[PDB]
Amino acid sequence: HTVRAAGAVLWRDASATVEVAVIHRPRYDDWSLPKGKLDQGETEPVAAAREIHEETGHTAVLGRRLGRVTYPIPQGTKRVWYWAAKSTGGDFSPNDEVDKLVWLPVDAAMDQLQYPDDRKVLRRFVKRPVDTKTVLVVRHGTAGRRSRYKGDDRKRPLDKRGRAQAEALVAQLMAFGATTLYAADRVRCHQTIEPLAQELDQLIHNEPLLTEEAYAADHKAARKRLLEIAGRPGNPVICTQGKVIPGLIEWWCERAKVRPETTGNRKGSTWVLSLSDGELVGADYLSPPDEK
Ligand SMILES: Nc1nc2c([nH]c(=O)n2[C@H]2C[C@H](O)[C@@H](COP(=O)(O)OP(=O)(O)OP(=O)(O)O)O2)c(=O)[nH]1
Ligand SMILES: [Mg+2]
Repeated sequence: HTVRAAGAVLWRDASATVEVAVIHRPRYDDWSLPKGKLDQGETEPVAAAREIHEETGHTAVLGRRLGRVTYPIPQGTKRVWYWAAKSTGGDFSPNDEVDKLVWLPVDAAMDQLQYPDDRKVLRRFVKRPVDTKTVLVVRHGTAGRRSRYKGDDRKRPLDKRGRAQAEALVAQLMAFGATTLYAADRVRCHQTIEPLAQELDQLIHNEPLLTEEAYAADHKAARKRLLEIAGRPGNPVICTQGKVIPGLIEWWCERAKVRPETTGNRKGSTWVLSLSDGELVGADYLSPPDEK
């Protein structure tokens, strides 16, 4: 009864001079935003990136989440999550669903879009900056129980499910154009982004200030380190622990007056922090890749 989809406001810098992509589908003779249904096991961001490529022929990097829409379809209810997405390459070619694509300034695109829920999404897009950089704060994957581990608990490794979460995070974090890697000084934090390190061929920088013990004793040192990592070129992944993340996220959202639409703290979850000129403009919580 409820069909789950994901899509994007794909934009390009025409010089940044923002134009957004609007696609035409012969089946309905309509103009809309690229989007499609989630495949089995696929997360919303991974589906959004795939649909951009399938419907527009562009590669893109997702940025800020633009909320969700719900509308009735003959089958019941369509529910779609949307992202801002910056084109990074490729080109349009016609496909089974799409015969035309136009690139328009936002005011012209608003007039071209015929569905109310697409115009609501485009309004969300123009409300805040879209040429953003992204900090990806990841809680390490499942690693069994402290109680049932003999050895230094710092060496406690991911369990099978956690190793699978770590593999599933590669497509999720590459959808946001991850480029640099940071982990708290715990094996289970490093192992979570080990698969991404191999995909990027990139080293993980160890972070002694971002462990639970270090955070609990010196919040301020951890906040300063987060802002320093965030200031460096690239889109950093920071993998840390359950008693660290809520504190850091809540502190930054209060300071920037940013209200997260979703929240949680599960093992394997990701916070997508969107920055524009050093200011937080979005804080998007993504469930673990193996959970709804
Ligand atoms: N794309 C889109 N279609 C909408 C919106 N509002 C609305 O009533 N519709 C209509 C168009 C169709 O009559 C119907 C189903 O269209 P759809 O695009 O959601 O579904 P679909 O299965 O054809 O396509 P897709 O999810 O595979 O991309 O819903 C909207 O905001 N966007
Ligand atoms: Mg589609």
